[PDB]
Amino acid sequence: QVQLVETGGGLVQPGGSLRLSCGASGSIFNYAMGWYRQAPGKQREVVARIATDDSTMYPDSVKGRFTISRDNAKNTVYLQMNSLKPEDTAVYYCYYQRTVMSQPYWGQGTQVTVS
Amino acid sequence: RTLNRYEKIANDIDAIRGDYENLSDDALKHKTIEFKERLEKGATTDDLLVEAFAVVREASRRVTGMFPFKVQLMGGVALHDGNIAEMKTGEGKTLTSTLPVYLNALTGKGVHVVTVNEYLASRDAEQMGKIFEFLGLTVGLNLNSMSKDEKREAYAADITYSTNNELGFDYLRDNMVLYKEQMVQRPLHFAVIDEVDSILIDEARTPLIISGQAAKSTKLYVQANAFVRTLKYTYDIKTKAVQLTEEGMTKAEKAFGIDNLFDVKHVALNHHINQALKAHVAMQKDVDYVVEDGQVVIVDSFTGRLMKGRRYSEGLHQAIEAKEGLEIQNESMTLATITFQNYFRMYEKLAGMTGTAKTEEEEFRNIYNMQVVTIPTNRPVVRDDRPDLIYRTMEGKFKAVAEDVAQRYMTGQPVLVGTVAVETSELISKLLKNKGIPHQVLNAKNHEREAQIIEEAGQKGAVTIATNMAGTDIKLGEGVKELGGLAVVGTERHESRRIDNQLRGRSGRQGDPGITQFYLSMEDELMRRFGAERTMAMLDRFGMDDSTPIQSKMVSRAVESSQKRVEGNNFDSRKQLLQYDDVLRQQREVIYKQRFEVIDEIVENMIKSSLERAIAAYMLELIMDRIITKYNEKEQMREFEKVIVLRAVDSKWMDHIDAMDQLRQGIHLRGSKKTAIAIAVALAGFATVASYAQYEDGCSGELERQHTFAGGPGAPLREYQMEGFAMFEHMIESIEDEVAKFVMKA
Amino acid sequence: DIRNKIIFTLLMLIVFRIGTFIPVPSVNTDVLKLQDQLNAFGVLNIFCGGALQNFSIFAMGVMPYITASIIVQLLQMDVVPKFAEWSKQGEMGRRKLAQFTRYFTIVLGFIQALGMSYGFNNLAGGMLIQNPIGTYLLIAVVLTAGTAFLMWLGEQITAKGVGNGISIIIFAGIVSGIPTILNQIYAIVRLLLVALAVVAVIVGVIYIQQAFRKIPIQSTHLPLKVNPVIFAVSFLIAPPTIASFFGTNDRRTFDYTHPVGMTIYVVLIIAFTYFYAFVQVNPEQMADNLKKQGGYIPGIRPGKNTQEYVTRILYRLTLVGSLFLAFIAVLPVFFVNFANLPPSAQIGGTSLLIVVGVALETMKQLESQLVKRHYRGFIK
Amino acid sequence: QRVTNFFKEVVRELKKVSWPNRKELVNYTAVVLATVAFFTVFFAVIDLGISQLIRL
Ligand SMILES: Nc1ncnc2c1ncn2[C@@H]1O[C@H](COP(=O)(O)OP(=O)(O)O)[C@@H](O)[C@H]1O
Ligand code: BEF
Ligand SMILES: [Mg+2]
Repeated sequence: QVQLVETGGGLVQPGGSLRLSCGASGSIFNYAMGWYRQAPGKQREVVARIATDDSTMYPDSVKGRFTISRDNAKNTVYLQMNSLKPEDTAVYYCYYQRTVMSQPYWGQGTQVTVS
Repeated sequence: RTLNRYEKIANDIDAIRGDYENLSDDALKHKTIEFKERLEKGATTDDLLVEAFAVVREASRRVTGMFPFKVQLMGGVALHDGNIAEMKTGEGKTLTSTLPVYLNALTGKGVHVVTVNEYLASRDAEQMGKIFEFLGLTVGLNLNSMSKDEKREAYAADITYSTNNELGFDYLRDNMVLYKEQMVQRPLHFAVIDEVDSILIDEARTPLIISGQAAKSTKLYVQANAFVRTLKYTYDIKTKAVQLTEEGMTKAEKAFGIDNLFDVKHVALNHHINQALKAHVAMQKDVDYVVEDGQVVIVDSFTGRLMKGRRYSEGLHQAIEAKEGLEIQNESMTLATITFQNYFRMYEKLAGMTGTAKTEEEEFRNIYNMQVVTIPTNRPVVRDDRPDLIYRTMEGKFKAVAEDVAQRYMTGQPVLVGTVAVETSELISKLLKNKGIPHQVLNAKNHEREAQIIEEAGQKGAVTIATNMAGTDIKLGEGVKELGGLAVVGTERHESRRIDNQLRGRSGRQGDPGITQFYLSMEDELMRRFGAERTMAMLDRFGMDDSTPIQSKMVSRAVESSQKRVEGNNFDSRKQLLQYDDVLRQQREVIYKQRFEVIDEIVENMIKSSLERAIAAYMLELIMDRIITKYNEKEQMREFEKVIVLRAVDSKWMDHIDAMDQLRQGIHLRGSKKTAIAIAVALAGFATVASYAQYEDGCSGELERQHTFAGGPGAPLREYQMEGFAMFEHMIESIEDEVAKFVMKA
Repeated sequence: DIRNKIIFTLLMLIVFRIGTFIPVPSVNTDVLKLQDQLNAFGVLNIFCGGALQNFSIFAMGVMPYITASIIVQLLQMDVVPKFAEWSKQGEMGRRKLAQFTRYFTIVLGFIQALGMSYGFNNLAGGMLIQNPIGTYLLIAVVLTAGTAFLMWLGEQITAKGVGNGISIIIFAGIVSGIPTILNQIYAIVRLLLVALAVVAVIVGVIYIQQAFRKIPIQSTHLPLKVNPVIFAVSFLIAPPTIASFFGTNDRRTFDYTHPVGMTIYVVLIIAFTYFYAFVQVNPEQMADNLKKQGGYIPGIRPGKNTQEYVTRILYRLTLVGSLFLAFIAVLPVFFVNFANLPPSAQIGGTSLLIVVGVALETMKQLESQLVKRHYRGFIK
Repeated sequence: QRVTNFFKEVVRELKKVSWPNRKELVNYTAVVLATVAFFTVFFAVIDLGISQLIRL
């Protein structure tokens, strides 16, 4: 239970960086947390996932370039994107789960374009 | 498991034995009236068991001199609980049975003590009946030789000794009766079955037939046997023989004058030729039947004595008397069919005894809801059962047994040589006479002299040849016990290991020393048929021999695999017969329930229902009321519908049993390039593993894998239940039509 | 009263359905969704590649049992002689062979569980199992434990409730996909045509499998059944993937989309249909058996002439059984061609034959037990 | 050449097989539609019943 609004997307040249910020005005986050992309011609893959233990998982394609972190108080998760490549171009969505209390909750995404 | 409850009750019985022993004459017998009064006042047989068994154990000691062992008390309680008491051979089973049979007979019903054959029935009823009579109870004895009146009286006694066949025969005839007072049996109440494994397992394979004899009789049974041939199979293993010389079918098409033998117009001629072929090559002379007084009389397979009145069904009897050139008799036609299983499941309490029952406890639980209770002996069994001696064909085997009995006879040690058949018994007897040793032969050609033979078989120097009368207490002489008492020599292995151990069980008695030895050969019956096939010719190459035996763990296990396959086949046929009778059992219960009512309005309803279906086939109540007063106008009507109704029921029920029999046999299917299967496994072994171990175009990939979920196992009966069900409806309508026409029209 | 035993077959489905949502220890459950290419309705339940994959303790269902069943049936039919001796024996035959099968499924589950858990990662990032070699083995164990119970249910629910349990469990999985209708609301417009076409194929299958060759045997007819079922298409799917095993490492012609691929596909349906039903129902066996116990086909000589009779009968009969099953395999793509549809859904195929098949099989079994209380009674 | 003469034989073989009854088809399909639709409703509800239940 809450809503997710995310920001921090934009256009950058390869090698640049960006920081995605995912806020929840209704705020719980006290779970399982992730970022997934879904470029067109699509299907989405999970870019980063942080557990309730604060365990951190990334796919091999992203490994080390992205960092997931979570800010207490105000509900926010940050996806720190470094050394961006044209393959990273996609809308980026922030999702939450309680793990097995079910379904992820989407968010209206942020567009990211590496030109 | 439950053995602790049995030894407790036994100690209770033995504790109060002192307040009886002195009672002497007439007061111990008075206890019977005491138990009856208490049961009349609400007491239960469980409440009176400790005192009732103590009364019988003292009464037995005074009458027969035998005082029941505490293990025999245990056996009686297991019998009383509705279970099967397994007491090894020689532990006195017959005495033990008198404890629960007395107790459950106090309440005024019949108690059926069942045994395998009538010799054991007459012997036990005379020996044990003296104990029941001492206590003031009446003991009946039911034989095949007794008249309906005499059987009715035996059934009216408090206790009835009989055989499994006679009890089923009586039940079927009681359900053929014209008048309710012609019935013999009382309500089926308690069945204590001696030799349960033979009755409820071995002999549960066959059903019970009662053949009403009516004939359009001899028609060209002579001609069928006249055709003959020599083929050349009678399948060595599979025993029935069929005519696959196609010159066979072509030669037959000339003899009886036909273009196509198997054409439907020419049937019953094909049936006759197969029967006559079966008569000549598929069964021998004295082995499974006898030529006596010009009739062919049957050797009963494991009971071993002949059955005078019975006939081969499906026309086989006539084919054999045509084979022997004898008088071809009137034609057998089947009336009623019950199975020993479904018959004894009507008894409402049943128990059993034998030493062999443990092996099959899976059936006793499943079919009869009985659990085998293993009972400790009470004296150690010292009988020495020696391992099998395995020879090549039958010549060295028979010479070896003849040499064994010679050595033992020269020492005075009594010998009993069992065999399976008449022909093999006289083959071994000539080897005894030809070659010099005095002996008696027990046969069923000799079945008059049996008691005279058995009395002599335990004496010093006794030599006895026996057929399946081995199923047979042999008492022991004064000085023989030390002498290697009652050497038993089997000539061949039986289809079941239990049967083999009952032949062994004829020796050793309570604690007596003894020895049993089986002699076996590669041409013996099992080994060449349902003997495990492969082991033969391989070892039929070694060992042309018989000076000294063939000893290898390979042949003994291959022999053992054979005998276990036999027991498997008999088990499969047993389960086959049960499933098919289960649909006929319900129809049988319903019809005999209805026939008891017409013997004890119904006909008007039957004409009403019959007319209803006639009208609906092409109004109903208007016409019916006219037939009503027409029926009222015309005590003879009710007694004339009684005969018309009972004729129609029994006539349609007879055609129904014949038709139901031929459907159950013909419903079956069976499950199953260069082993195109070999890699067809590897193909299927991959398309499970590597298929969806990968989808590497993603789950955006194609539909080829998931999107087929392989259904069906790959490894029905109820078609028989459904049709036999529709056919029973057909039988009701035909009963209802026949009585409607012959009551009102005639 | 069948009704009070009917309560037990719904109860056994209730426990099967409740176990659908028990997750595997090694799932990160978020990635199990958003692998969703559609709306699901499940947790641990996906719509992707026209697949309902539910990765849970039951993920691989009774399916490893069915493949072990078909392998051992092929195995006893020569190859290994040890099973052939069990085949012809009986009682004992079903016993040890089904016991061997039972142990063959449970070993086949371990490798099917292993293969499903690794390849599921390559779908979702490189990511989201658990802490990635020791911890697979608990996921081979827990998934094999899923089939093991699901196997236990089948032989419990056949001896307690309605008809044979393995068939109703497979039937339960196919029919449980009702969210497929929900997912497809999506795209009155032509819906009338789709509903008429699903009733048109359920009447087409019901006219075909309930159809019977009467072969009289001497009012007893030995039915030559149906015009031979599912085991054709599953067999068919194998060979394309084996020469296609070369895909991952060392292709386009075996593509199931392409008309080289549907002709190679359709040729294999016919061959595996024909062969399997040349064996499974009425080879030489039903002839050599009529000679042991029984009569003949009227006017036809027993022996070789009976095996020639039923073989010619089988051949001409099987062509339409075969071509009927190839068409039920290719129907979904035509239904998905003019379609209102995504590549998500069951409409048109072998999913339907099992659904209609287990329905008839379980309907006929009810009544076989229901024949006591109608026309057992008489003369009153 | 072979072909044309076999297919006819196969076709002739099929009608002597008496395809089932006429109205039996409609009743039979009335059975299969009823079986799938019940389990559909039965399985559809039991999904939602577990859903609200697993709010735990
Ligand atoms: N109470 C008893 N004590 C000792 N021996 C007995 C007793 N009752 C019977 N016997 C002996 O046991 C033999 C019969 O045993 P029984 O149980 O009738 O058959 P089975 O041999 O089949 O067990 C008879 O020879 C008889 O002398
Ligand atoms: F009557 Be027995 F088997 F000693
Ligand atoms: Mg006895």
